[PDB]
Amino acid sequence: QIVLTQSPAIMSASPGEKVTMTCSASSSIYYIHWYQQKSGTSPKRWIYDTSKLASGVPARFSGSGSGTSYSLTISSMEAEDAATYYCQQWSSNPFTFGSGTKLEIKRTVAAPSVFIFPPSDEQLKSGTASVVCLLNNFYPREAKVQWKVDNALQSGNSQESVTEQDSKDSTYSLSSTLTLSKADYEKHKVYACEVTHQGLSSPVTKSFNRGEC
Amino acid sequence: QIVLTQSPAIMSASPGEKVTMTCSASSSIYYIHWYQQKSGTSPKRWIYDTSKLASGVPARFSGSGSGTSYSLTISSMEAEDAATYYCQQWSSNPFTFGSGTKLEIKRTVAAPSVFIFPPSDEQLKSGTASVVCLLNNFYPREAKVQWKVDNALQSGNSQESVTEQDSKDSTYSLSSTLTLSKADYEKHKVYACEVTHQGLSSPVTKSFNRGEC
Amino acid sequence: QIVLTQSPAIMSASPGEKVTMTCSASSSIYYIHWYQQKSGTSPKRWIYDTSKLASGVPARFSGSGSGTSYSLTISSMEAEDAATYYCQQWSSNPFTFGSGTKLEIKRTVAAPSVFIFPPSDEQLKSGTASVVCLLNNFYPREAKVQWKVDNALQSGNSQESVTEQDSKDSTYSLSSTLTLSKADYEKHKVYACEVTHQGLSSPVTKSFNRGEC
Amino acid sequence: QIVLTQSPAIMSASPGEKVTMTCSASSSIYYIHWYQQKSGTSPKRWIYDTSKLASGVPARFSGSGSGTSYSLTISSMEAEDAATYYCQQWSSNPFTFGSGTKLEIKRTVAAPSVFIFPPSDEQLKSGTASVVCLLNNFYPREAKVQWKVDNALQSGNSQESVTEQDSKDSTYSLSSTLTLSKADYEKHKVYACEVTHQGLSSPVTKSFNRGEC
Amino acid sequence: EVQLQQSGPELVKPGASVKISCKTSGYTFTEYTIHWVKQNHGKSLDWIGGINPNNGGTTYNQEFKGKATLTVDKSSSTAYMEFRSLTSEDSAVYYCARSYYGYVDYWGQGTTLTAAASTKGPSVFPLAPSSKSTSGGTAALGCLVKDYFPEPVTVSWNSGALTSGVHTFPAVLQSSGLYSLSSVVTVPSSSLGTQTYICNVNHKPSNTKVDKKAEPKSCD
Amino acid sequence: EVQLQQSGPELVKPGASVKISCKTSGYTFTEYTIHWVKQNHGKSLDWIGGINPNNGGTTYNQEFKGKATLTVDKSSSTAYMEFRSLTSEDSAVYYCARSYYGYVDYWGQGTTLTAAASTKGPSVFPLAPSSKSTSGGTAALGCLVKDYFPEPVTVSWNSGALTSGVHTFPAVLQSSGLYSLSSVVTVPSSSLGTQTYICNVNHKPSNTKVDKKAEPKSCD
Amino acid sequence: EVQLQQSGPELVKPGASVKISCKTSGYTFTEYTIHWVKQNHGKSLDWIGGINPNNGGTTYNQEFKGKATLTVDKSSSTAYMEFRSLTSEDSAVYYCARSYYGYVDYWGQGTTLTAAASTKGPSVFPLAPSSKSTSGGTAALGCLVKDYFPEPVTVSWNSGALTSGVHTFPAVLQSSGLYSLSSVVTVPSSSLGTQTYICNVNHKPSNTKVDKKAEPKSCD
Amino acid sequence: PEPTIQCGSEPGPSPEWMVRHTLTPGDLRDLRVETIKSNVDLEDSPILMNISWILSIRLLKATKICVMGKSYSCIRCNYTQAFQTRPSGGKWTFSYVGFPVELNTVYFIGAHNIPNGPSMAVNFTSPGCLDHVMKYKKKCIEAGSLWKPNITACKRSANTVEVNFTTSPLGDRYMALIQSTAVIGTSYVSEKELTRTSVVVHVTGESEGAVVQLTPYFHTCGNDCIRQRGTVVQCP
Amino acid sequence: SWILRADASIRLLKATKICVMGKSHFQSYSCIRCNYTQAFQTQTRPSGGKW
Ligand SMILES: *[C@@H]1O[C@H](CO)[C@@H](O[C@@H]2O[C@H](CO)[C@@H](O[C@@H]3O[C@H](CO[C@H]4O[C@H](CO[C@H]5O[C@H](CO)[C@@H](O)[C@H](O)[C@@H]5O)[C@@H](O)[C@H](O)[C@@H]4O)[C@@H](O)[C@H](O[C@H]4O[C@H](CO)[C@@H](O)[C@H](O)[C@@H]4O)[C@@H]3O)[C@H](O)[C@H]2NC(C)=O)[C@H](O)[C@H]1NC(C)=O
Ligand SMILES: *[C@@H]1O[C@H](CO)[C@@H](O[C@@H]2O[C@H](CO)[C@@H](O[C@@H]3O[C@H](CO[C@H]4O[C@H](CO)[C@@H](O)[C@H](O)[C@@H]4O)[C@@H](O)[C@H](O[C@H]4O[C@H](CO)[C@@H](O)[C@H](O)[C@@H]4O)[C@@H]3O)[C@H](O)[C@H]2NC(C)=O)[C@H](O)[C@H]1NC(C)=O
Ligand SMILES: *[C@@H]1O[C@H](CO)[C@@H](O)[C@H](O)[C@H]1NC(C)=O
Ligand SMILES: *[C@@H]1O[C@H](CO)[C@@H](O)[C@H](O)[C@H]1NC(C)=O
Ligand SMILES: *[C@@H]1O[C@H](CO)[C@@H](O)[C@H](O)[C@H]1NC(C)=O
Ligand SMILES: *[C@@H]1O[C@H](CO)[C@@H](O)[C@H](O)[C@H]1NC(C)=O
Ligand SMILES: *[C@@H]1O[C@H](CO)[C@@H](O)[C@H](O)[C@H]1NC(C)=O
Ligand SMILES: *[C@@H]1O[C@H](CO)[C@@H](O)[C@H](O)[C@H]1NC(C)=O
Repeated sequence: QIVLTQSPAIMSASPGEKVTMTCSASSSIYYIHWYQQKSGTSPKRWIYDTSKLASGVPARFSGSGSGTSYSLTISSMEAEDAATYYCQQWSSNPFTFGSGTKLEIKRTVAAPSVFIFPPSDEQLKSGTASVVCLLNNFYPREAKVQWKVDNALQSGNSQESVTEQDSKDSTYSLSSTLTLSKADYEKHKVYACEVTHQGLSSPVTKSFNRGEC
Repeated sequence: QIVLTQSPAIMSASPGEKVTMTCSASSSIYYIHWYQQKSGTSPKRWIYDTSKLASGVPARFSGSGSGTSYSLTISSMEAEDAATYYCQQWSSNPFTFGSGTKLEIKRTVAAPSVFIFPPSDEQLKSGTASVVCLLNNFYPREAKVQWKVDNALQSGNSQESVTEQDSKDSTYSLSSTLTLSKADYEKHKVYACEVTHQGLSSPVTKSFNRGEC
Repeated sequence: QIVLTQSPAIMSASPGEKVTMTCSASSSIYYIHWYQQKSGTSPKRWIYDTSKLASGVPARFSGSGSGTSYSLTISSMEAEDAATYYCQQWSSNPFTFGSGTKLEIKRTVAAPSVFIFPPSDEQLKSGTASVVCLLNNFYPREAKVQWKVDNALQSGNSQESVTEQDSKDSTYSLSSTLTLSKADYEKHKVYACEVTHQGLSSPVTKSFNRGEC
Repeated sequence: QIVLTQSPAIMSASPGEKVTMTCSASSSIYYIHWYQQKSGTSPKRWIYDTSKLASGVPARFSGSGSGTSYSLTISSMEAEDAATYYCQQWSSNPFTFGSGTKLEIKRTVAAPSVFIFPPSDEQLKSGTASVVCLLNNFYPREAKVQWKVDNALQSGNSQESVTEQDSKDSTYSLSSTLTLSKADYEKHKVYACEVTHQGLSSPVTKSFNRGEC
Repeated sequence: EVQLQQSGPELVKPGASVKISCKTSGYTFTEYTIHWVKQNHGKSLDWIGGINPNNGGTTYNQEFKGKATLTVDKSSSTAYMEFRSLTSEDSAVYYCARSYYGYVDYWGQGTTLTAAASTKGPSVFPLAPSSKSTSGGTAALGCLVKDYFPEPVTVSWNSGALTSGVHTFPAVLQSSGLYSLSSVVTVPSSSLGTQTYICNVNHKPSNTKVDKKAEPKSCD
Repeated sequence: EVQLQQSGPELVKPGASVKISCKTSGYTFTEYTIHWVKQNHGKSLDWIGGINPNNGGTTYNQEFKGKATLTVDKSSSTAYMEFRSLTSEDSAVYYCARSYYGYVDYWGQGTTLTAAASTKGPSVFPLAPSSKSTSGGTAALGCLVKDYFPEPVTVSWNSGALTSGVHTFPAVLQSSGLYSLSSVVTVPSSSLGTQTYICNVNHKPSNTKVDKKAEPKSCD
Repeated sequence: EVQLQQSGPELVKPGASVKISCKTSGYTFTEYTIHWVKQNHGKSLDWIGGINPNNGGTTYNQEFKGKATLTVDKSSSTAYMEFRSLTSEDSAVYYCARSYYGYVDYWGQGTTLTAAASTKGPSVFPLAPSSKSTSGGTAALGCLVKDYFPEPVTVSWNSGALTSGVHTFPAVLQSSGLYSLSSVVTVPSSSLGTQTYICNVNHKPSNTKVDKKAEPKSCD
Repeated sequence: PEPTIQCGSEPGPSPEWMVRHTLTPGDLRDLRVETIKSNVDLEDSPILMNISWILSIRLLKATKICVMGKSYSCIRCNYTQAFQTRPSGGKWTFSYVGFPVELNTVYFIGAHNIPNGPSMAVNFTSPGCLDHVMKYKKKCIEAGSLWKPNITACKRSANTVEVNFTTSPLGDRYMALIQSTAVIGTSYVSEKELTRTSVVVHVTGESEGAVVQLTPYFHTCGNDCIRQRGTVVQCP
Repeated sequence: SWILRADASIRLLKATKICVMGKSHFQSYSCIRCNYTQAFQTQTRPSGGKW
């Protein structure tokens, strides 16, 4: 019945800084094991029997603990370490995993480049208008996007999607999609995307006027 | 006969938070037992003999107490914990259950999308007019729906129905049906559904004029 | 008017085991408070307002309950925990205590070392003879001591005294004192103390012959 | 309450050898602190806030860990490092110390020089005879000292006392004192001290004949 | 392995008898008490009674003594509960369950009993998509299943072929005593002219099956 | 820090009156109720009563009413308890304690009250180690402290230097009305004849002090 | 530089009170919490409690709450710990120490408390040099310092004028409760007949000073 | 560490006070029973009950226990001492070992204190010879309850099966049978030695994956011996 | 060989029983009981490592 609580659930570290993450068992276990998983592949055994490194695993990683409290430590963060780490026990049935620590790379602030896309003519033939606002290569992940149509704030008609950290520059990108009927789209002229981010001193606004190529 | 008073009757908790519910016996019992029931299926033995976990129950659950005072605790709420929990005794005849604690998932506020439907011509040809107002994918459950017919506020001629929490996003949806005689429907023109909800800064209205497309 | 019933009156717990003791009120109370008392000193506030720990109290302790039923719990017994615990209420006059749970620490079985002491000549000169049998550093507390004088079993002329559990090794010691007149004492030769204890497979007898050093 | 388990309880290291000792907390703490204590003086702050060196501490010392698991490391053992090391926490009340690691300095084997001292005549006047056997400047501490009186093996009538490690050569010295009543001492002739030690190919005996001159 | 297999749902006229069964397997029938439990739409669990299969000895919740009767058949390892004079109040899910000591460790799957003196099939009306039911490129449409008795009805869309946001609201008791239900689906507004939406309504008590095509309104 | 300092032990003629005191410090005396608590030889705790030092208002346990009177003296920050006619049933330890809400957060150290018609110091006899003892092995020796009243006696060994291996047993009330106890220590048998063992017995109620050397019995 | 200076060793009769002091200097008294720590012969460190001198806030190890009381005196920059009823279990070294965060950075030198009724000075016996205590031309001789209480004794030789190998055997607790130690010195064997060796034994608890001439055995 | 019990027989107040026709509440657990093998060896052992009870009336002098097999026998256990309730950290518990247990029998056990269905009662139905405790019953052992022949059956040709098995000391005759949709082969075997023997059975049809049934004819079981099953497989 | 868990229950431990079952054509089954000569004072070995 043993459950494993992992903390923190998500964290970021700059290359070179020390990283610790914990695994807490609802009751005592004989060993804890840790797996590394990067997006799109199988987990890999990383630290096993609480403190042993699987072959090839960098020695900047170490494990320790006993009873109900265990931890995984990276003496110095490297970019290749960004990953999700799961702990795991099989001292009692059922075999259980922890909920995972997702470790991301901290980098300097970078403001997004903002782009806005009107609905294509192909889509408008179908009756629906998707307006797309793109925030490209920014850091940190936190960002606010507000839609304005003829300077009227929108709400409830947009969805956001965010990529994972870019493998090369560690930035995020974000899309916000405002969806309207063709009827409502052809009623208004100015479509604006207003972007708030720590890397911008004032919100940046990008806009187009409907039908002005 | 032992009555088992359960508190709170209904509660919501965000995933990962600590949950306590209590079971108070009208007189002392030797043991309390707990069952979990999700809508539309059989109860499952959950905690038995006051503090023992049934086979399969994660150790984030614990039970304790003695005499007349018992509790069930979840150390960290998970989405799958959403359910009704009944405590139970058979230290005395009759065997009795408690009134149940319904445990729901707390999530961020989400404003409803409002849709309105005129009566079909098929229903009119039969003598009655049902006007339907739909609130889709909102949270929390509390919502006020007011019907207006030619701007006259209605009361006593509508009924509401609400879904269970959605399995994916934990939202509710609600239908409100206003029923009029065919005579009354054909006597008035503007039918409006006015929706008040925490996720809307001001009440939203959806309306139609009888005989519009 | 309210009285408090505590159970169990006396208990011993293995090191590491979970301990619960209960307090039952004759009618409902707003709070229960718990005091610890070790032999020879004043009670100390231990848990108050039902579930709050006084400063310095180990977090292995917890209290809970409501209405008429309360309990004090030790998650894992430590030797330092052995003491008498009293619950207490002042929801009604008079202020009352429960009769206490005396909690002792279990250890491995240990047989007593038995010693027998003849009466001194100084005491005999006064007309009375005390024969003392000593059972030293044994566990558990239960032990049978039978006096035999020239193989005649004695009864009604002996008293026992038992120490409290030793703080360091958790054993008991016991004295049995057989008291006789000088007249009866000088009529017999063989004075024997026979000891039955769980840690001895066969009873042990210690003897002396009167007036032999 | 929070227990700090230190391992190993006792160890020795040769000069130049790497030394690690661990401190394991029964529950999680924010920092661990370490104190050094040499015989007969106050403990001294050594490592604090888990990894910082107290004033005066050579950097061959380092501390590491987090959660429940901590360690102190000496990169190259020096003779001046022999001491008892205590870890300590004050993340929860009560403030607690660990049970301590006693670190001694290892050296090459050295056989004892064995010396015997008969009782003084001054002491025999008072009624007792202390026979003293000396083991001088040996390593390791382990040694067997058996007394024989007129070739009769003794047991239960002697006590040993062992010095601290010598400041210059790191050896031990040991005294064994055989104590007898004046009666029993003047009753026998040959008093022998038999020494068994790893540095001796065969056990050494030093003797005197009572009543020589 | 332990299994408690209950009989199927029953529609029964008030005043008639019905006997529901609990077929047990995977253990020694006579060693464990069998309990029966009622659950109304009020969701509360009500103990009805228990039976020792060894001798048929019973104890009842007194609100059910003389309304329900519990029996066993040792040869089939089967427990039974009989309502000899069903009333409208007895419509509910009924569970059997096995206990050792004071707790229930295995439950039957439940038996729905519906007490109805008559049946009435529903009328099925479209909830037609329009601009007033459109938002964010999503159109809502549905079927209103009105004036049926007793419960339940089932509603599917496009015979199970439809992948969409589905909301089937619980039935509501009308003041006439008849029920009404709405089933709604959310779909791309751009699909309303090429894709057809049919709700499949089944009302077993009246042996009524209705398929209703739902299309947007258009002016004459 | 809060401290409740209680007066010392009292020997009281049966039927006579006695007054014990409780000196408070470290807090505003008039702000907290003072309670008094009895603990008999059965070790159960009995509340006697409490007093509001601000106004002198009192509430008594009616199982004690008329036997005890509580007073305060605000100027000295002291609470008092007076028994008008102490009897043998009243011999016990008495605590003062300060309350916050329904619990007591500070206790005095206790005052023993003993109703005694007379005092009698003990006789102290040697418990002589046995000659028939094992080679090496462990020998026991002790002191029998007999026929004193009232409690307590104190026993040390070698003026307090000998504590290891010492068991001083709880006093036993004899059928004569007097108490008796033994204090024993276990030592290596080879220490018999090399070491001196003296038990120092003190009985403050009777101003009796006895030192007794315990030696192996003399063969001849 | 910061200093914590503690009062001297004390013998205290069991049942009496004692208050030991910790005089601080070199820093602002009100800026640091003062802790007290016990170390008996078992050598483990036991925290007793701490006090903030600025506002009097305290926290205890509950094994000492009710047994020790902590106080401060701002004018002298001094902290105190008081035992109200010292018992033999309380004989130990007691340290004060200063903290700011969770660690203590400065320690007092320690105060030895002995809970006993009396002290006893040593008897000093010779360990006479002879051929049986000689090897490689060096003779060992010494003083046996036996049956004293409590610790410690100090031994010098020839009033500090002697250069020699020194072996100081730590005190051993005897089964009487009294201590015994040997102080041994190694000197040239050819020096015996010409040089005199006096061990100067000092026992501060009993205010005893003894000089003992240790003379060669005449039997080589 | 508690008061002791000395138990002996005594007549019983007729089997009506125990088997009432109502339910006793299931959380009245002061009386416990478990079936136990008394003999520690692996030969034939008697199978007895371990009846335990927990002792809120203060003191008492005897507890009566009656066991009904569907037989009726009662024991009266006198306490040699009493203490004026629970001195150890557990409750106050006693156990009595006795009442030999028969196969496939339902057992009613009720108990009541002296001086004082009943609150102390437990029921259980005993298993048969395939049960891990009851298989050590003498009658089960003599039917082959402990026989571990470890059947291996191997298809040699189109009409032969090789059957290997370990014999039992209880008997010398065995019948090996091969069956798919019908019996395709039979062999009656005599084997005096305790070994893992081998036997060829002549088969008439396809014998791959068929059931092999080994019937022992031990003199004590007649035609009711416990039969052993395996399956014909291919060969290495 | 066996390792003892390092928890407080070790303070009550007095023996470990070992049973060995051989699955040969005729199975063997024998048990040994190993009694500890003293009580365990520390939950782990003082020189390092579990008992
Ligand atoms: C069946 O399998 C098991 C598991 O594989 C085998 O178990 C092995 O047994 C051997 C034999 O005993 C062990 O080696 C020995 O361990 C001793 C214990 O060392 C520990 O404690 C030391 C400190 O305590 C020591 O000294 C004190 C007093 O000085 C004593 O109280 C105590 O008894 C100890 O002796 C630490 O220093 C040390 O690090 C350990 O933590 C060793 O003391 C012992 O050394 C002695 O003998 C040596 C020659 O063998 C000699 O060089 C030394 O000088 C010294 O005299 C020796 O190393 C293994 O540790 C143990 N392994 C495991 C995993 O348990 C078992 O042997 C095997 N059976 C057979 C028949 O094959
Ligand atoms: C009171 O004290 C708090 C700290 O206790 C101060 O808060 C810090 O403020 C400084 C700047 O004043 C911050 O330094 C900035 O860090 C950014 C990175 O942010 C991440 O990393 C830090 C850890 O280093 C985290 O604390 C933080 O939450 C994020 O996780 C840098 O990117 C910053 O540079 C950015 O800003 C400047 C303009 O301001 C741009 O020109 C840069 O290009 C870039 O965009 C800067 O280095 C620090 O992060 C803050 N720490 C915390 C914990 O909040 C308060 O400033 C102080 N109050 C006052 C009045 O001084
Ligand atoms: C300030 O806080 C520190 C750290 O807790 C404490 O030591 C000090 O006494 C405090 N100072 C005052 C003046 O209270
Ligand atoms: C139990 O006590 C009764 C009555 O005292 C007696 O008749 C009976 O023989 C006793 N039973 C045993 C087994 O001693
Ligand atoms: C034992 O069987 C009787 C008779 O059927 C019954 O009254 C009782 O409930 C059974 N015992 C238990 C514990 O159920
Ligand atoms: C009988 O049962 C009790 C309860 O489980 C148990 O403690 C006891 O050891 C058992 N006795 C035997 C001989 O099996
Ligand atoms: C069965 O017999 C085969 C062949 O002798 C052997 O390899 C196997 O281990 C045996 N299995 C058992 C469970 O005895
Ligand atoms: C049966 O035993 C024979 C003879 O030892 C051996 O050759 C054969 O492989 C065995 N076959 C099986 C199926 O066990």
